[PDB]
Amino acid sequence: LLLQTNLINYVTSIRPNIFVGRAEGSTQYGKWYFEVMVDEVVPFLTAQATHLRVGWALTEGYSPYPGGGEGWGGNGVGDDLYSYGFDGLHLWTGHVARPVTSPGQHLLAPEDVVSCCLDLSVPSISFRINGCPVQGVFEAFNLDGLFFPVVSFSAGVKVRFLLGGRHGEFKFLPPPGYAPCHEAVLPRERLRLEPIKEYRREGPRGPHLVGPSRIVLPPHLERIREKLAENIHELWALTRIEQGWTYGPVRDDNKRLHPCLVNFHSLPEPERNYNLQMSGETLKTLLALGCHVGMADEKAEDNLKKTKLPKTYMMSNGYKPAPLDLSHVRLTPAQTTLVDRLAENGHNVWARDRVAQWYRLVPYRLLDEATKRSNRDSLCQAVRTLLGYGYNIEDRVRIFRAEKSYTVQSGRWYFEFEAVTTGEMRVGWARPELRPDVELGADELAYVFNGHRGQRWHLGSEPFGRPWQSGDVVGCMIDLTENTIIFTLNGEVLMSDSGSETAFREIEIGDGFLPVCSLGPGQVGHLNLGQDVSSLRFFAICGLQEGFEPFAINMQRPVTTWFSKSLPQFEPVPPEHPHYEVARM
Amino acid sequence: PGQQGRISHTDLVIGCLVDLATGLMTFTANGKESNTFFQVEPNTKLFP
Amino acid sequence: PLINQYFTNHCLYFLSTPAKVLGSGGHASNKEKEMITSLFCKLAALVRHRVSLFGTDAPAVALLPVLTTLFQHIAQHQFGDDVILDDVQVCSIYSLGTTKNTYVEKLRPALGECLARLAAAMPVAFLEPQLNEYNACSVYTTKSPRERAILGLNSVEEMCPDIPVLDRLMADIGARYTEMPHVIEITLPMLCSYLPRWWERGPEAPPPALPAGAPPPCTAVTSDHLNSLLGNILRIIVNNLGIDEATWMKRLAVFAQPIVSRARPELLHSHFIPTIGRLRKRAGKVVAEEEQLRLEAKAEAEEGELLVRDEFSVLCRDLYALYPLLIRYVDNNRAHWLTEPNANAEELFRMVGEIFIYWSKSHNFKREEQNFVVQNEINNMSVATLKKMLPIGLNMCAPTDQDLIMLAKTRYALKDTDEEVREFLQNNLHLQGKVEGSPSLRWQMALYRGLPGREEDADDPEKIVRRVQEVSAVLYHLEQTEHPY
Amino acid sequence: LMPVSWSRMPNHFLQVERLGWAVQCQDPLTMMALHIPEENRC
Repeated sequence: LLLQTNLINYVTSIRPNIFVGRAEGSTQYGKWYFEVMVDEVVPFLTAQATHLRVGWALTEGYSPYPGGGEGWGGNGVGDDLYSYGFDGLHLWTGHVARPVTSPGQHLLAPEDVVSCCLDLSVPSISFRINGCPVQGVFEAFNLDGLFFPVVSFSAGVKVRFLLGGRHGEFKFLPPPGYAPCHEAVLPRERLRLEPIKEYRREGPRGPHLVGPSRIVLPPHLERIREKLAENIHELWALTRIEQGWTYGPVRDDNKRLHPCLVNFHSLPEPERNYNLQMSGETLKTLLALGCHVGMADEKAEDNLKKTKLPKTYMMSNGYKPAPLDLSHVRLTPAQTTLVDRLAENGHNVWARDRVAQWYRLVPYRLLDEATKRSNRDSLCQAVRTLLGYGYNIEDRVRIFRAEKSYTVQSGRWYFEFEAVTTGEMRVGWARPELRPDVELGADELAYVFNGHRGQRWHLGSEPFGRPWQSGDVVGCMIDLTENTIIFTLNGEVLMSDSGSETAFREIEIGDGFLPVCSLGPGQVGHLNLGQDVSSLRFFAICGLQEGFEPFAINMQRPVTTWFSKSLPQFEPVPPEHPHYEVARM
Repeated sequence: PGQQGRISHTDLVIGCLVDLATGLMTFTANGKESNTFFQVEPNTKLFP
Repeated sequence: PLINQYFTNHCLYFLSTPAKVLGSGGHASNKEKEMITSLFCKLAALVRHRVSLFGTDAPAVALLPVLTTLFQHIAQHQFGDDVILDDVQVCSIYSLGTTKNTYVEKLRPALGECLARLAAAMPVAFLEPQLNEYNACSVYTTKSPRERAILGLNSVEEMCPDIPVLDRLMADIGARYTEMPHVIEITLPMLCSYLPRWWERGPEAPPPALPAGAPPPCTAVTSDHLNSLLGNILRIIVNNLGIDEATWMKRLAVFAQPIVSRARPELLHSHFIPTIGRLRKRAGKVVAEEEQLRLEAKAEAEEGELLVRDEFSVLCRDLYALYPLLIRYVDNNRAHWLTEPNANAEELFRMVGEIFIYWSKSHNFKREEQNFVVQNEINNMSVATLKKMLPIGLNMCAPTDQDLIMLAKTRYALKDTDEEVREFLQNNLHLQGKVEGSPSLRWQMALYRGLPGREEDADDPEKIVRRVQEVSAVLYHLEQTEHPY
Repeated sequence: LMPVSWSRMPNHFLQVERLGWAVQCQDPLTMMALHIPEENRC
């Protein structure tokens, strides 16, 4: 009936940037294994016994928050339904330790290797002791979300991972059918370790705050099919000539022999008739967008000219190329992306054939930056001939603020904010009773300024000042004596449309004021509260000699800086709800 | 739970095992959501 | 509805982003063809208002074949070509009244899409009559000599001089641009580059058409190759500044001096650090005010005992001097004041002379209440408006961040300052001095970087008080500024 | 249930990379926490 108190040490978990799942699409065979070994020197620390756990999370746990949790301490894994744990004696799931029997009944002693078994079709997760099995298994669980290898650990523990790519020395043999991150793992970046749901990270000069992380056919259409198929043969012949690899007298497939030394119709039909089949299908699909082709300009056939071929250009291949001049032909790069969707769809169809029948590619939208751009450029330089022919077409916002104790009622106060990125950020002041779960400045509870779009927010947006870029340290004047709020950017006072100087005149004192900052998704930037004058970037434009005082001028400790949670806790129904009224009969 | 979901909220059922698993007394334990589903219970063209 | 129709276009200014791709240009350009047809159509309905609304309608994958008014645009601007030749004699109706119709067209800095094949034919056709008639020659002065020069944008969409003057073979026979003229572009400004060093004449007659010759090339050079050529603008700052030295005389031309500064007040590298001559211009800038400071002495002497008509002495003196001087005050504070504090913040000796100066303007305004009368006269020549806000930006950081942030003696003398205390009485009676190292804000906020910030702090007790006494005197006038509002 | 409620940032954080991507930790840390019996949460 009464509240209890004790001491609990902090708990945190780490995970590499590896993801896996099962769904309709590029599954990457979804068969993988994880093997690590631990080596620690703290069997029993000062307060309690350190704990280590192993398991997986379906990218929906977000359990690690430094501080209190659903049980006693912010456990990494096994304290809910979105993670699993194995401490060497029990299995952890939702604060329930289920004991299991296995040889070597002891905790995770140093210099011990473990392995994890994963199944994608039927829910099945199992583990593996140094050389012994486990008498338990996880089964009948949902799979909505990507899975990453996660281990919970306390202070004092050192551990390393194994990858198999560059420095993964697998002491224990891999399971029969699971790969060590071979086919396609993070293809558009590298691999490393990173915490989950990290709302704060250390900075070089000062700590930074990071935001949340997420048939009938027109004859013109019919005749142009042959008029464009011939250009495809022309381009391939042109490409063959530009390669410089003449067909070799000896018939070897490994010397990059060219099987195109044959008539344009006497050739083996399956390789090119199907090749022409996509050409018509891609063209008919791309034009299937509501646009009807008609000769309403007569600027296509009259432009038919013969390109100039130097005598040295013609070579023994015997196929005359006709490439149109590109010295001054540059229509647009923007419309090239219109054909990207079909090519990605076509590659995806090609991907399905490659994977249905596995010793590979993935969806083209997220293959990799370098290759996809190169392939798109390679595809663009061939489809531009069609266009050169003369044819035309047609997850929330976290809020950061100080606590109610530091409310100010008078004086001239000032603090500095830095915007490392250039996303959606807002800085300003707010009333002590700032209700969360509402946009900054949407209601009358704050006077916030948005530097991303040059807008000021108070009961509605309004254009004010210029947008942001890299750097752009921004401060905030304030003066309750004369009831003014003034912003500064990199050493200059912002200007309004009417020429006013941060027009926020005649603001009531109210219950004092309070500094506040907000962060959009995927944004990095830290705020300085003026613990010492040195850390201030300038303090030499509007605060040095105008009577203004830095906020944390005479403190001996950092400000608490309360922030906003994510988990939906429980609250009683307020009696003054606008439209939810309960009555007890 | 929040929103964007109404089905498949409970997972990680019990994993009890025996020598031969011949005991005919088992249940989907570890059910975090001891819930029902009324919307599928009645069937009539009225509003009672 | 002609004025009514333009309301929608005036209201719809954001049409450029989501709309205005191919439908606006096809029909908007055809409307101006009506203007030339109705140019000679005299009627009772006022045409100045008809062209006023039309004067705002002018701004409003690679194939643009619907454009046909571009070709008809060439003949549109040739209407005034013959009138310029006839303008030498002045004919009764063919005069400057019909010239105003071409002013709107040339002011298109943003909408650059087409070339219209007019590379340099039009600018040269009108440049020669302006240059060849620099002398007054007893002819009527052009209504807007500066506007015509400003009309020349430095490009239309891609322009470089010296193309057709020397080359005449491929011009009419047969792309090739921005590669021929390399060491011939700056050839005519060099001839007049020595003019500021040679225009030592007092009156403005020897420069009879200065506003039509000096502004137009100055803006052109800083436009082209601004990011590649950096020494070109260095001569630009020196050239214009020397010409403006003639403005030092009180009354020379009331219609020429104000127009020059407003025509091109922008500066890029005119700061003291890149241009050390700007620091030397402080002595010249001092003479602008120090000579004008002594002017008020004559008014005060004649304002004693009211022996003669005071309005005959005080009003006759400040009227001629203060009327054009206001252009000089805004010239320094236009953009040069944006770079001085950076040098001042890093070093206290950057603008000591300027800091110890420019207070004479407030000193003159303290007495001589008639100054507001002439100030209003110049206000409409071009509330708590900018008339009295001139020194606020200059007295903001210059005197406060001077020395001895924590001295606690100005405030005590502040009440004494607003007590008609003579300078001698202020100096001698305040020779005691006071300071206290309390653990209040003066302990840490002050003397922790106020003294370390000053690299070489001066050691003189009364001299620092003199700066405080001068600073305090400026404060005693700030009450009057708040009293009006 | 509310969507989001306020929270207090801890004054300190745990201190913490190659050759298998090893991660180390040596600084001990502790914190005194409350608990509600009915709510069964820290």
